[PDB]
Amino acid sequence: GSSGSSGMEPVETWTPGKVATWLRGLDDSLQDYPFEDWQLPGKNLLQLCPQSLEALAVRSLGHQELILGGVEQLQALSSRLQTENSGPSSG
Repeated sequence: GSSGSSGMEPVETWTPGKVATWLRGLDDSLQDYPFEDWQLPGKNLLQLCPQSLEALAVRSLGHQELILGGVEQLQALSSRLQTENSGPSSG
C-alpha cells in the first residue's frame, strides 16, 4: 500500500526511491551526485560508511561529513526501543 505522509517510518525500511529526495534536500553540494541512479535502499542508507560511499564517487570528506552527519540523527529516530508496543511521548 501507500501511506499519506502519516507517521514517521524508520529509514531502515525506506525505499531506494525516496532516499534520493532526502539526499537532495540535505544540501546542494550533494544535489549534484546522481541520487536517482544510486538506487540505494534505506536499509543501506542507515548502514552506509566512508569506505562504501567512495564507490559512488564520494571520496571527498566534506561531502561525506554532510551526509554521514545527518544519517547519525536518522539511525536514532529509526532505531527505536520496542516502539511497536509502546514508545516515548512528546508533550
